[PDB]
Amino acid sequence: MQIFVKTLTGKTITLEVEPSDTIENVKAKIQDKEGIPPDQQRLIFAGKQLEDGRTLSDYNIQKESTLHLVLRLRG
Amino acid sequence: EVLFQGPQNISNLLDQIFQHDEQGAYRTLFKEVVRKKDTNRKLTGIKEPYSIDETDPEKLKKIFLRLYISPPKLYISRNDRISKEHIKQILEAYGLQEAAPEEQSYALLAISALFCKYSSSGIFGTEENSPPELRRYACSLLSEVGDMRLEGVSQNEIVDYQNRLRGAKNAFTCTAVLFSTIQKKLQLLHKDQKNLKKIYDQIIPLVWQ
Repeated sequence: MQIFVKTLTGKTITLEVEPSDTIENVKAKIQDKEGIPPDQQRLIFAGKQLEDGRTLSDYNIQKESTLHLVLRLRG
Repeated sequence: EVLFQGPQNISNLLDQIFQHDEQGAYRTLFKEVVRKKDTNRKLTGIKEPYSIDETDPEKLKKIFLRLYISPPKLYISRNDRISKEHIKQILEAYGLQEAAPEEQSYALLAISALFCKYSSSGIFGTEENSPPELRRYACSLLSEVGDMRLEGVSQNEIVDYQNRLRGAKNAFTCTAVLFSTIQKKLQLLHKDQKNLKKIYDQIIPLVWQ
């Protein structure tokens, strides 16, 4: 199924995923597309930070859902 | 003259960095904030009160894009390089076009520190978030410092600073602390060098010294 990952800078990233995929798997797919190291990625859905180890289905993330990406860069 | 030229010095630098800010509001903001110890106006585009604008991240990406040799990616890379022309411009802004390499390299470290401060929790960043284009600019200036070399700063220290700015695994990313660290380095380096102390006082805003 397709999901979308919206960046802060305007780009929307399209991914092909399965409901059984882990958040880490999704971060690795973002790395494939954009080069961003998984350890720097913060993924957000419905105002919640998504945790590595949990699955898309765990967060009831369905087809055509939109996630948001923030880089872990502290001021 | 150092007192009278303070505002003109920072303004001249920011006119170069923000030359592609056609609307001009970020250029003005970066100049005005240097009178302040801190500000509630944050450029992270992230709601977390702070004055937030969700368009800040895209607009900053667009303003800084042309300063690089190749268009940067979303993440910060030690292979992101500022154009040699823009390096010349920012040095010319301070009358250092033909100064010694040791003075030019010190100036670039100071400008890097300045962007660490801009990106930090007291200025345009928060405890947990920080505008990536400000960090990217500081990181890429450090690549120039590393190539020119600077007495009192090792290549390992440069890479450490870059790893923190870029968010490398196992690096403490906080730019408020990184600014303090680079500031202490710049101070140690100008302790017995009046020429370097002059460059420091041209670049670092009074309120942030």
